[PDB]
Amino acid sequence: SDMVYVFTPKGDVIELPSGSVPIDFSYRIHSEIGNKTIGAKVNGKMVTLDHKLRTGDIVEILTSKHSYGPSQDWVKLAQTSQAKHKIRQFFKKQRREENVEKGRELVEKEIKNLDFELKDVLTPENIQKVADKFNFSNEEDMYAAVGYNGITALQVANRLTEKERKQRDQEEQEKIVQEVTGEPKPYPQGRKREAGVRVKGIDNLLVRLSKCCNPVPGDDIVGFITKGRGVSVHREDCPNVKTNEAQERLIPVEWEHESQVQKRKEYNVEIEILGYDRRGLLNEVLQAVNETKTNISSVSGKSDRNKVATIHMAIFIQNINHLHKVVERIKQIRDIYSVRR
Amino acid sequence: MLLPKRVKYRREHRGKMRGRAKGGTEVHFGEFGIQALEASWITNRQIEAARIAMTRYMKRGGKVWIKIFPSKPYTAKPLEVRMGSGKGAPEGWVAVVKPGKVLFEISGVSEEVAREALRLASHKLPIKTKFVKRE
RNA sequence: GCCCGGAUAGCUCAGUUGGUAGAGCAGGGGAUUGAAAAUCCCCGUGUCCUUGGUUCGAUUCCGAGUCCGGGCACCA
Repeated sequence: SDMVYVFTPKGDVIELPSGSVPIDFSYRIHSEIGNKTIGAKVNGKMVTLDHKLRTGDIVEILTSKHSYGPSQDWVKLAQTSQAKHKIRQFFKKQRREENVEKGRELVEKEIKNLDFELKDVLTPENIQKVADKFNFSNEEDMYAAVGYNGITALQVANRLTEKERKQRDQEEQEKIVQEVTGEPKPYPQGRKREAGVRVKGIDNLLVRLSKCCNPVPGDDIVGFITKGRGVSVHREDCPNVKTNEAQERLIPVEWEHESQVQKRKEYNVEIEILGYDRRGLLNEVLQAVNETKTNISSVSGKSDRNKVATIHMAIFIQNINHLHKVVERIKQIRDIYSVRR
Repeated sequence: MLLPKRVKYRREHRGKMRGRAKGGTEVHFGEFGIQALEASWITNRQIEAARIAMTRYMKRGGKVWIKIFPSKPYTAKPLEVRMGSGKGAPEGWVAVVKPGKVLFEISGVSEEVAREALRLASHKLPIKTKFVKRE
């Protein structure tokens, strides 16, 4: 019935799962009983380690005092898995106990080419700064992390390199903004576009987004009948749309969020940001935009003499609900005076 | 660094600091100013630390109106060099400040700001200060 | 028995006390071939271990297993 109820040399009922050899009889009492077991005796006769116990048996143990130890033969002489998970650590804690040494030479190998290149700490505590995320429970694991690779280092060696200052590395990510020029190159050869600018209730008409100012749902958006080559959706309350000769060419059109599927991939939204210039500021404004669903195309930024920075975000955003929420995501620091577009 | 763009001479004599201020003796382009009460040199380093502490406290500055400017340069030798053998290379800059000289101003912000604003800049100058309103 | 963390693309590895997700390689897309390599470029291509859970989105926060990794206890 999945368990054996065996007896100890006193005569107490020892509740263990079924199929147990007398090696499994040891670890219910104490783990060092398994460290010192030689043989076994059940009911007068010695029994072999090849014997599997039955429910209701008195098991006497031939135990050395402190002299003897395990082998590789015992690692499959553990039938019951919960006692075998002790056996998964039993033969481990004498082999890995040796392998703290090969851990120690190779844990301290991987540090100084990645971490103690620049730290140079003696006596070291930076390798023991991973005593807060990993369940070390003592210093044995932090020194034998590679001796078994149950911790699987270059994860914990990357925890050594967790120091992410990244001021030049954001300028390296400003170079990513330099290298991303080529996202307009999928805007030859067509782009996946719906009827998104609904032209006065009439669909399927040639319109284009205005480069004077970007058509977004702030003020309403108006299509100007050009002489040709397209129709510009000039985003009313623009200085170009207000000074129009031939007002008949302006057409009241729709931004068309009313359809089945809204436009998932609107883009080209440039944002003017006037913030006060301090240190540790320009990276963090890029960091709130980081991990937010927003692609950055141009980082044009400068600060005056009086350190009120005039920076610009020619970025990508898709909805006015996506815009105005992210508009209230440049304001996490409160050093920034205002924001425009 | 408020650096002058092109100066007639790289190096000048160090001058003697006697007399009152010629001009800049009363705040008039703002309403809350700061006269110095003593006389020493003031560098671009002593204006950078001055001008930063102006706007960190105000959090929205109207204007600042930095009056003085580092006109006169100054030189020293490279270190561990025996005397003589040429006046050294120009190293920093000096704003020549007589006592009673209006240093900074505050444009249109309240007194309890301004009493605390020019306080936080007075500990970046080597000169005792006082608080002067517009008259 | 006890508690303490990881359960992330195909594979490596970034997201981390809350923005669903990257990057590398592999791999695929076709040009050209018997198909390869070479040359031309393109593309992420994810039960975030499940079960639940306070919800006006959770890979992370919480419990519950399971699982991995531990060091303490328990001598018949």
